[PDB]
Amino acid sequence: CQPSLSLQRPALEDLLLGSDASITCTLNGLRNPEGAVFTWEPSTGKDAVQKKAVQNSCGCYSVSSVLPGCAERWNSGASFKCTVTHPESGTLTGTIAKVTVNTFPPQVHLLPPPSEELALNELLSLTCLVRAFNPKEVLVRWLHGNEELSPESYLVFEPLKEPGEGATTYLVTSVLRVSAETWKQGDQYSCMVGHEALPMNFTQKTIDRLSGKPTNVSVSVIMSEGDGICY
Amino acid sequence: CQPSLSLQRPALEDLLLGSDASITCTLNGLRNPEGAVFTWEPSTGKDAVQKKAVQNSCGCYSVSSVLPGCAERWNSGASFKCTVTHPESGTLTGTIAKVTVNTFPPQVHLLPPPSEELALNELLSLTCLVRAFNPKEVLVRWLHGNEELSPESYLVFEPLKEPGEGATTYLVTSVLRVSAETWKQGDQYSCMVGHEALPMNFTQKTIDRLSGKPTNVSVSVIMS
Amino acid sequence: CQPSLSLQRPALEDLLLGSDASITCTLNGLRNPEGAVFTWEPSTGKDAVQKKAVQNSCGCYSVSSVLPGCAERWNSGASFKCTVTHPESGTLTGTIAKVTVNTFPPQVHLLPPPSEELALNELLSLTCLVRAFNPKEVLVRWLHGNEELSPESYLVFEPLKEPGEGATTYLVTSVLRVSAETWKQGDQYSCMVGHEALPMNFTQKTIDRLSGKPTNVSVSVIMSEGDGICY
Amino acid sequence: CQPSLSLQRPALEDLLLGSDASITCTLNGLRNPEGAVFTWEPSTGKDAVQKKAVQNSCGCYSVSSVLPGCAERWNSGASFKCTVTHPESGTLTGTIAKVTVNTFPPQVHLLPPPSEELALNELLSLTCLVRAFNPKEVLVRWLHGNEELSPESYLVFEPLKEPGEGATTYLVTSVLRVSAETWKQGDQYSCMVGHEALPMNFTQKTIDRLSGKPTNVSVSVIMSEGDGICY
Amino acid sequence: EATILADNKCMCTRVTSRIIPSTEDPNEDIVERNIRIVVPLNNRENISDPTSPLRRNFVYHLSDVCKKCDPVEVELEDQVVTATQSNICNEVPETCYMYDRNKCYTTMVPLRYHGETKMVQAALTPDSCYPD
Amino acid sequence: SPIFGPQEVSSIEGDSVSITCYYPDTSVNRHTRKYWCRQGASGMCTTLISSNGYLSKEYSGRANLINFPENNTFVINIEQLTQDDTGSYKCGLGTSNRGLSFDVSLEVSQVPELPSDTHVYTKDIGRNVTIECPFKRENAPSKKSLCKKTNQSCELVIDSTEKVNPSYIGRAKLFMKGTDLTVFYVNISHLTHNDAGLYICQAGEGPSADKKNVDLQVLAPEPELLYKDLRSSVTFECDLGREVANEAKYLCRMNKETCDVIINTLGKRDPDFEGRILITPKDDNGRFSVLITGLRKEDAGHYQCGAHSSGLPQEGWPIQTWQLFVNEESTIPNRRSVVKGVTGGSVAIACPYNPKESSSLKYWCRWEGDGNGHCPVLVGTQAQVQEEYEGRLALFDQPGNGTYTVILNQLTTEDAGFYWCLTNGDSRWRTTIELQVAEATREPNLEVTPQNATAVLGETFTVSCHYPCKFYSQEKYWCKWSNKGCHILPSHDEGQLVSMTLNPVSKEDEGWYWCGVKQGQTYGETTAIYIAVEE
Ligand SMILES: *[C@@H]1O[C@H](CO)[C@@H](O[C@@H]2O[C@H](CO)[C@@H](O[C@@H]3O[C@H](CO[C@H]4O[C@H](CO)[C@@H](O)[C@H](O[C@H]5O[C@H](CO)[C@@H](O)[C@H](O)[C@@H]5O)[C@@H]4O)[C@@H](O)[C@H](O)[C@@H]3O)[C@H](O)[C@H]2NC(C)=O)[C@H](O)[C@H]1NC(C)=O
Ligand SMILES: *[C@@H]1O[C@H](CO)[C@@H](O[C@@H]2O[C@H](CO)[C@@H](O[C@@H]3O[C@H](CO)[C@@H](O)[C@H](O)[C@@H]3O)[C@H](O)[C@H]2NC(C)=O)[C@H](O)[C@H]1NC(C)=O
Ligand SMILES: *[C@@H]1O[C@H](CO)[C@@H](O[C@@H]2O[C@H](CO)[C@@H](O)[C@H](O)[C@H]2NC(C)=O)[C@H](O)[C@H]1NC(C)=O
Ligand SMILES: *[C@@H]1O[C@H](CO)[C@@H](O[C@@H]2O[C@H](CO)[C@@H](O)[C@H](O)[C@H]2NC(C)=O)[C@H](O)[C@H]1NC(C)=O
Ligand SMILES: *[C@@H]1O[C@H](CO)[C@@H](O)[C@H](O)[C@H]1NC(C)=O
Ligand SMILES: *[C@@H]1O[C@H](CO)[C@@H](O)[C@H](O)[C@H]1NC(C)=O
Ligand SMILES: *[C@@H]1O[C@H](CO)[C@@H](O)[C@H](O)[C@H]1NC(C)=O
Ligand SMILES: *[C@@H]1O[C@H](CO)[C@@H](O)[C@H](O)[C@H]1NC(C)=O
Repeated sequence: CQPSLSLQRPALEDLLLGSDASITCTLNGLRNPEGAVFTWEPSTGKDAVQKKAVQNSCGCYSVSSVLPGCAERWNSGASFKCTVTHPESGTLTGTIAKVTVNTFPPQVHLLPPPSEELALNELLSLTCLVRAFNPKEVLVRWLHGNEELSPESYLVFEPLKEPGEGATTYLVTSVLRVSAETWKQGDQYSCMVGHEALPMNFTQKTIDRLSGKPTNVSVSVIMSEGDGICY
Repeated sequence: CQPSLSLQRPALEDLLLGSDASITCTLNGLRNPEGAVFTWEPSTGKDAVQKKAVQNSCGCYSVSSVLPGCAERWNSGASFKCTVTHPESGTLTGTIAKVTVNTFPPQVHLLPPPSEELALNELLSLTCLVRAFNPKEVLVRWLHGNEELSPESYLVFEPLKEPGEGATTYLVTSVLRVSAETWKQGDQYSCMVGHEALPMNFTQKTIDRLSGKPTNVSVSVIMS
Repeated sequence: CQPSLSLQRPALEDLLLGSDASITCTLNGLRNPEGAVFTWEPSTGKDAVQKKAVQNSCGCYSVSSVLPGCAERWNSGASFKCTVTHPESGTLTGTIAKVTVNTFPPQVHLLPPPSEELALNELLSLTCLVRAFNPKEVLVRWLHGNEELSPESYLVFEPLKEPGEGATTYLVTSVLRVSAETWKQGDQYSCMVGHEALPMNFTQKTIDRLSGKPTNVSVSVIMSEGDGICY
Repeated sequence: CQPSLSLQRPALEDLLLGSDASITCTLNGLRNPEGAVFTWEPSTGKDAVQKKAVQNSCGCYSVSSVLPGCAERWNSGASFKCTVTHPESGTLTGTIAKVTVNTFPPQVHLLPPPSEELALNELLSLTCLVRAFNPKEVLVRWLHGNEELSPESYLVFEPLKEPGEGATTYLVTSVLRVSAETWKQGDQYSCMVGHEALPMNFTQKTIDRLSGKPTNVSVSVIMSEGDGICY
Repeated sequence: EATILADNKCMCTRVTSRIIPSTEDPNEDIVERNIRIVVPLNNRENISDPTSPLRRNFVYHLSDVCKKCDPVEVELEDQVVTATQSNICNEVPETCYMYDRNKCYTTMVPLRYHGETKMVQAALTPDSCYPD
Repeated sequence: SPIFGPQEVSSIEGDSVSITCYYPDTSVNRHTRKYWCRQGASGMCTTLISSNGYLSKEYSGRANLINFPENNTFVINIEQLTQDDTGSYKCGLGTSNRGLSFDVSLEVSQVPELPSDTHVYTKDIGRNVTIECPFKRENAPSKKSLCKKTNQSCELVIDSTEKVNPSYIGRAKLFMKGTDLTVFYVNISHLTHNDAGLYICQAGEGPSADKKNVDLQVLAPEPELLYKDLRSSVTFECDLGREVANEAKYLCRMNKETCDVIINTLGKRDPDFEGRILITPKDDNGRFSVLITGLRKEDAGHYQCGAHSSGLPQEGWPIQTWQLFVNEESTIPNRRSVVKGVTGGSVAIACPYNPKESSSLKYWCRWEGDGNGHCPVLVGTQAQVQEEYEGRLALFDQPGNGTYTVILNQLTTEDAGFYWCLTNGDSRWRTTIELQVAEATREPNLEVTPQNATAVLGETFTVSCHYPCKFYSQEKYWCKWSNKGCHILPSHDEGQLVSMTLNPVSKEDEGWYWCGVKQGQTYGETTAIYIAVEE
């Protein structure tokens, strides 16, 4: 219940899919009532809409302070410093610093369903393996070729650090259930990954019944005018 | 801090090479020190050993206890009742029992590595997709073709409910980074899943260079 | 002879290689002395020059009057005219303007020398087939490895209308004799064509021995199962 | 209109088809309408024939007379010295014969179509490059394998003197449009050429699709697990 | 060594040639031609639009390979005019079987955000499409 | 192929290494995936390090990968090396299945022995060393020799009694110091790879306890890598000591065997580089900065710089080697490389540079050639114009845009040659232009009407420049020439002349006025004319 200030990193979905990098300077762990004041260094005119104090079941309060319109600061890596004052916790500072020392882009791998689920013809399980990315926070969604699927239709697990000798990376796996009818009926299902280190922030992968060399491939090649004139 | 009794079921590690299991009781939300007694009903030659009590971030204590030697009893669906008495809340009691009313065994599905990682010659991500089971608690252990890999070596995620309707069927996943050299040499990398619903409490799946080989691809070259 | 008016559009070499559009207005068919007057509608300050009169057969005079309206003016599509007043009779008038209705660009086809001459070491005949273009006038030039040869070595033929049906087009086949030795040393002999429809008004085709017809060919097809990058 | 003598050479068509001769002695630039007389070296059998006269644009007139001579006197080089006489004009005498001092046979060269048109599958172009011949006159025709093709389906550019040194070598070109469909079936299209310095008075060459195709058209397919691509 | 005549990334194809002394006649020289084609197996009929089905046709014309659409300056002892090197370089984008690393191919994908839709673009080539 | 790096590297047991690998300048190759794989007997290149976050267990904590987009390269550091690390390695981008990569034959040695317990000397070639050989004080007034150990027998090579070896006459000498040292100091002014081996020094003719062996090894300098782009320039910096400053340097190229000389300080020059090569002045430190332009494939190879009285590669003298690799995938736009001008007309050459270093100094000289590789600046951002011109030459610094233009009117046959595009910038984009002159072929497209202009003070004067339709759609300008450049003059235009009126007239208005054109940003044909005023 002791004082504890922490700068919450803005939500990735609130940073890539949108354009408001709402930073929060949470002052959690207060046995006493509220009555504090917040202050920021990069005062760009946007007043910090201060939020109320929530009293968790444990019996302590937690205040918050929002900062809108700080997307340019995050993209540029400008550090964010928050200062809060309170009788029980006078001096308290928090620092934000975008990770730009050992960041890596995620590697997406949309795997096809197994061999048994195909024989059942009931439901298929598609997996989107996102690998290699130092920033833990990552965004993952699915689409029915061009229609986005609701989050309640698929699952997204929590990132976990990848073991082994080397740099620090994370890994996630999202599962999507699909009907065999739409699978055989040539319906493209894609996996969209949103990340900061990526170029344009997004990367897409698609798959269908023709996952790629599925033991049945009818290839053709026609090299016409092979002996013609090559200007 | 309001005292509340929370009963915990033994973990899946009891059916392992281990011998016995262990039921656990806990009283969270106490401001007074220890001194109570964790009495049980099925105390048949089982010592109700107690444990140290910890505190919360605001002073709420947490008592605990254990009951060793209840593996066969719980396996037979035997019911257990916990009983404790402390001043801050009088007497608190609870009951538990192995859940087997809606049991479903998992369905392992080993997926092959993607063709993209093959061009890198680095590690290959092998996935072991589990699905279809009510008890979210599941055991996952990889094998290097009859060799037990360390837990820190491979990776395992947490169970999550399925996005369907009809019943509660959780699912889990696990990724293993295999050296491309060993993968090409021909070494089986099996996936062992543990669950009380399965016969022998264990199911195994294997996968390495076994798949519809793409040797039937037809190429038609025409140099008109 | 009976007098008559004729408006001669500017040449091509004087329009593409040069940007003056000296549009001419000739008053031919006169069997009497000169002494006429020429007037133009687009009086852009450039005084129209009334050139002298020549004498054709059977003592038929012929007067001419040019107007350097520059290529830009004639290019914009402005309609020019020529009102002339002659002494032998009353007056006469004509009109002229650029055409861009059924205008098509040429389809150059630089054919290689025939095998009948390759067996020897004498000269090799290079043909530059120009096809499909409505504007009759066409320019044809050659280059021996960035060096323009004198026109006294080419063999350009007058355009002739195609025998097919539909649109109106013309064809020409410029020929150039090249030493077989130079053809073996690896020297280029390109063919350039100038036309109005052509964007940039110039097209080129260059052919050394290797672009021609080879003998022992070796094809190598590859089946890449990874990414679709050519590198 | 200045009266002047003129002798016309018989077209090579009749000479290379089964006709003795047919020289025409004309007196152009004639003034006043009135008959004339034409004498010459007595040929074998036929005498003289006076053809009808016409006028010109500005009023000039022209009287003509034909002499169905002999082909033997042509091959030998004998001359059909003409002589015109009529009032208002003097007695003009001219002489013409076969150029039997420097004659070269036409070096025909049949080229294939380009690789571009061969791929569009619409209409191909075939050129009959003819060169090496002192008399610019020449008879050109095409064949549909064996049938006589019409001149309304192809072009025949006017001959032109080559830029060589020494002899007066000429050159001609003839473009023929062919459908790619006939090409796919393996048809033929030859180029008939008739000249004076040609035994049998004819020479042709065909265009069966092979026309010396390249030898050893190799090919290889690579579909190994390891691409091993080079750069 | 061997001489290059065309290396088109759009429709990956490498057409090279060389002059080798004829083994049967040192005076004569043979003109050999080498071609390298890379037929993929995971690309689609359209590489910019992923809804199109897999491409198993692969038509390869030699006229489309050695195209050289890029212009070139010409000197005729007076002006340095510009000129094109092909008659089939028209401009709807043409079909490109394989990707070109230098180029950046993207696709439009709609997404939702707090009850609103947005047209975010995605990159198909992680290495490419970087702001630099 | 375009990837370049050390083809062969040699380290030692328990030592660190820092391998560098270049690649073309593109956003892809800078942000793509770097990798360092080892090639085995099966052909598959086993990956070991990558810029994505992979690190093999064998190199765990020993190596590390870094990507330098500014350098446009990527370095590979390694530590705790051993003998098992020997093998055929690679260094490229993307994946090993492609070709973008450069093979490496790293052969890590092991420390064999230190049999001679006192003094090892393993230095470079053509350098100077100080051979130390202590002994016993009792043996000072006696023998002071040094022999060469061999598998056959020992041979006296150096001695204080002038009993030396023929191969060391002049190339070495013994030096006896004072200060009561009791140690031998022998110099070897000239070293060669053959001089390596073992030597034995000893004092006293009798059996002394100072028969001390020596391990001499003559090495070659590590060839400095130079990854340059095609049609670019290069600066060979040959900085040696003051000992060879007063000597004649040179620059040769290693062929299949010996080194083919290309240029020296004696005026010699290879016809292949005639016009695209020179030598900078010699500073007090004897540093040379040879410059070359118009790089081509034939320029790639191993370059060597030395020094000798003859200015030619003689074995046994200082050496400085380089390894130049020309990248065919260059970013420099294909320039014409030749400019065919006509006497009396004018020329407009475009000198390029990196748009980021626009705030620098730019110059323009004429390649003398035969004398000694010169480059006398004729005009620059700060330099004025000489007296031989007094016009017919000026600069036009385009605000940014990458390049700047140079004008040269009143052309004549004496102006033909080679002109370079210098600038005080490390971009090294020095382009060489070959100026070809021809006789008066045709008339100029621009001709002023009043030739002998004789204006009057305080009286309006007018001058009109002809304006053919050839440049109807181009911009025009009149500018007064100065020793530093040409100042534009807002004149009057006509739809076909370019008028210029001076309502007032001052004696300062005299000088050389220019009539030129402009195609958006670049320039074209121009003409000059002198204007004088009467009284
Ligand atoms: C582009 O590539 C070049 C070549 O690799 C890079 O140059 C070196 O880069 C490394 C890694 O970034 C730097 O390492 C740092 O060096 C800091 C101090 O710099 C010293 O580096 C050398 C380390 O051994 C040292 O020898 C060197 O001494 C030289 O300069 C002195 C004057 O500065 C001079 O007195 C000496 O006689 C000698 O000539 C430098 O003092 C160090 O503090 C860091 O901890 C880190 O080790 C090198 O410094 C760079 N310079 C070198 C090796 O000379 C370059 O950085 C690359 N580009 C960019 C943007 O980094
Ligand atoms: C290694 O040491 C030798 C010895 O000093 C260096 O060469 C020596 O250079 C000096 C230069 O001062 C020469 O002596 C001078 O010669 C000039 C004539 O040019 C004379 O006028 C001076 O009075 C003075 O005597 C000396 O002869 C010369 N010796 C040899 C053997 O070349 C050499 O440069 C050194 N090398 C390195 C890499 O340091
Ligand atoms: C392949 O797909 C691409 C991307 O959709 C197509 O390019 C787009 O075409 C549509 C419809 O014509 C336009 O509205 C877009 O502006 C285009 N996007 C671009 C050019 O980036 C392309 O047309 C498709 N290929 C073919 C042959 O149709
Ligand atoms: C042997 O070599 C050393 C090292 O080169 C020489 O030392 C030089 O001495 C001169 C005169 O004192 C100095 O000017 C130089 O600067 C010294 N060398 C260096 C590298 O600084 C020495 O002179 C040579 N001769 C002897 C007899 O020792
Ligand atoms: C990626 O997200 C950042 C977050 O602010 C944004 O600035 C940037 O514009 C996004 N990328 C693109 C291509 O818009
Ligand atoms: C080609 O010339 C015509 C006639 O002057 C002009 O209309 C056209 O714009 C020119 N093409 C260009 C400038 O690309
Ligand atoms: C080249 O072609 C000739 C023609 O038949 C053949 O005999 C020879 O073997 C071929 N050589 C190669 C190397 O292809
Ligand atoms: C090339 O073709 C000739 C034709 O006779 C044949 O003899 C020879 O074996 C062929 N060589 C190859 C390598 O195909």
